[PDB]
Amino acid sequence: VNDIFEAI
Amino acid sequence: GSHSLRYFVTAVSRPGHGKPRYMEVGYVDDTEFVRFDSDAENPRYEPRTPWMEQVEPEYWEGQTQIAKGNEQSSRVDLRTALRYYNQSAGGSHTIQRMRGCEVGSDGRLLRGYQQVAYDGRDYIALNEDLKTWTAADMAALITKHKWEQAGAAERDRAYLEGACVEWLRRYLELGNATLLRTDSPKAHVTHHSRPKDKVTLRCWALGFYPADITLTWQLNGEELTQDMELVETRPAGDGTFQKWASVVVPLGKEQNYTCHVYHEGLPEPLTLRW
Amino acid sequence: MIQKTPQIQVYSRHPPENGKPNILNCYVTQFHPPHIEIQMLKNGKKIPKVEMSDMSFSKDWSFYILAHTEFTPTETDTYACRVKHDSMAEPKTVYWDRDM
Repeated sequence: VNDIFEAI
Repeated sequence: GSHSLRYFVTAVSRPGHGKPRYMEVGYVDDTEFVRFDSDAENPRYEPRTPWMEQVEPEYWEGQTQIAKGNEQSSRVDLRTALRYYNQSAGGSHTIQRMRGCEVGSDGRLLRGYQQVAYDGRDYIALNEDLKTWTAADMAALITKHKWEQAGAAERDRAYLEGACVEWLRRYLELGNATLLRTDSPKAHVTHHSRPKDKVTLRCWALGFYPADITLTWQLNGEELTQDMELVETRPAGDGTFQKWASVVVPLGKEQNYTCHVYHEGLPEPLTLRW
Repeated sequence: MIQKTPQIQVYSRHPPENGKPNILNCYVTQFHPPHIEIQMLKNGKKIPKVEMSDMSFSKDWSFYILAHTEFTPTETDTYACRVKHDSMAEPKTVYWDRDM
């Protein structure tokens, strides 16, 4: 499963 | 044998042509198994492999929600990048990410990673220690300190060591029959005349899976180093792969050359001659 | 932003036998930016029913695409793939060669 990516 | 679960994700801006496009693709080892495409008629995560059809409906509900939240936040990242680089407005730019886990046959995490690229160039990357970041330039340094300050590496590490490894196991159970098959390469040699009393011998391997393979040519027990042309291994389109390697040799001497094919689906390497 | 020129291979799914239906591939890799236009040609004319994979990239960040179409080699018909990409001012046309 994929998760959220933190904003740059 | 080692296995990997990896996600590859692209956001592409198109100013004045509506909002950015966004794609997520999941791979187990190198086989694509899920895909989210923001441009589809009704965007959602979809199975890309028949063994994925078996998962529970809640799987798709949660994964589509994650993808949509990543879509929205990647639009913010594209604006943020423009700002950090002080780039003029109105161009297309891309942000890509890869994140995933590589796990050995003893279940140990061999490599966990999270990498980001801006305009196709390395931007930032989680180091092997899963605690610190390598920033490629001054823009990425802003991201780095922001991520340090926010505890970002710890959340990544938690995911890489936990959910990533656990689901990779689940996907391997689900898709075992296909993922872990081998199709041995069918190999043959073709002969082509070239002016000046030369002959090109091409050694083909077709219909093999997985994609890793080696092809060599030998004359009198040594491999022909240079002189040999070799194409990049390429998909046949049906799940298998092809490759060939050729050498140019003197007319009438074809029979001293042998092609060798090494693949994990063969009990021992193949040897062929014209 | 730095552009990356696509590399192209054109080849059949199966060893070609004149008069037998087969599948022609155009495998286009190592390019940036991801926008690309790929046409497949039979005797210089656009083949209208060409399938193409969706936007996808490899671990060096570069994009790749597999396009394919049904075809029947014969001794006289030519086939080609023509790729138009911002890295090159002119489209690149790669002809199918049954020996490769």
